Amino acid sequence: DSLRPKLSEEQQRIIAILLDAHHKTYDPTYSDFCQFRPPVRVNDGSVTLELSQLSMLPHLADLVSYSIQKVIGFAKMIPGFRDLTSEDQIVLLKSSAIEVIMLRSNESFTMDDMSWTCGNQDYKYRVSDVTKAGHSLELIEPLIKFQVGLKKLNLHEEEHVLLMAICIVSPDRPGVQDAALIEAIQDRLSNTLQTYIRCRHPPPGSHLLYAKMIQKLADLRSLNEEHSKQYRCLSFQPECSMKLTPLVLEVFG
Ligand SMILES: C[C@@H]1[C@H](O)C=C(C#CC2=CCC[C@@]3(C)[C@@H]2CC[C@@H]3[C@H](C)CCCC(C)(C)O)C[C@H]1O
Repeated sequence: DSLRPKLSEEQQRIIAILLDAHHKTYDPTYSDFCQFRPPVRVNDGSVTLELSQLSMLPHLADLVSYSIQKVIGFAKMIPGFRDLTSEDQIVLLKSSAIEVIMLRSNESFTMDDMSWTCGNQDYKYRVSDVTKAGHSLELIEPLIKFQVGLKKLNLHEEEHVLLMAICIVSPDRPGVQDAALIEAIQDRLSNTLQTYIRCRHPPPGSHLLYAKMIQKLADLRSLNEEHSKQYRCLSFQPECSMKLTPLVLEVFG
């Protein structure tokens, strides 16, 4: 029964633009990482120790800072986003940043050993690394679950970049002024996504893929609340700010 409308010339364009935006902002070789402050892995096999040292924090904060800059760059090329006021652009970037970083990080995530593999052993990040950056299992374990859940959807790159764009252009972020315009931009991206799935995604029995992706968006909101709680406590550690970057302080402060 269900109709399979073809992608319009405009939806084809939107997909091309977003894939292009991603390829410009996402280096799949991680060749910039040698520019971050080095990773340090003390032995913890302890919350006290990990707060006293924060030995992976300078490195992972440089990584997340770098990632925020790429997301700002990616967001600028989303069809519609530049029609928003600069103020709503900033609201959306700030509230979705850690969610988009979690999403985009799925490209370096691997179920080989459940790590984000960006190298070159030094640039392989495991649960134990995230705890050495002062985060707790209440964030890390659901984060790894989300990464696996996401991997197992086997998204086309078209799906992956549309899902990042939809995450960023969310009319329900606290503090937006033009909700209708944002919802209008998002609706254009969601319709492209829905159409894509039904045309392009084999069998296609899993048009059902759309609801699952939407559910990931909801998972991302809970991860975002938890990160915020833990970043707050991490920020209580004396001289923590030296281990972050101005951009990370602004975005999460
Ligand atoms: C660079 C590419 C992508 O943007 C992200 C990547 C990653 C990763 C990550 C690897 C280890 C866990 C993370 C550091 C990120 C994903 C988000 C994690 C945490 C929750 C952020 C903590 C931030 C703070 C200390 C400030 O609270 C790798 C590449 O896929």
